[PDB]
Amino acid sequence: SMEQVAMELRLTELTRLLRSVLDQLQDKDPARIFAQPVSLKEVPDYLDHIKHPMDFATMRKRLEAQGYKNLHEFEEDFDLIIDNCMKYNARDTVFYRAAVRLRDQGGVVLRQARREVDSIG
Repeated sequence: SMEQVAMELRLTELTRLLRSVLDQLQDKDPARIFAQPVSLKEVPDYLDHIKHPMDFATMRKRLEAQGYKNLHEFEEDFDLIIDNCMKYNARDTVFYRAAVRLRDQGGVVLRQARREVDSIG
């Protein structure tokens, strides 16, 4: 149908905007601490601690398959990155501190993303 096409064009455009959001959030991680999945070879107990691992490469795969239907779903995944780290790692670690800074800096990007998603529809 023509309606299915219109819906698909909207999804494509959301995917465009979320790709720009993702790039901006990932720039707030210049140490690349959140770039890839935590290695189960190097942290063999990780899944005993963290039930839903997440990272920027995994988000990118979902994004490029157009697997985010709305901004809420994308934000859920970004929040998993932060929250998983702040639980597994102690306050006095470079990892925890990186997550706090990513959360704080990302907030600004996400605030305007929500306005743009609503505004453009």
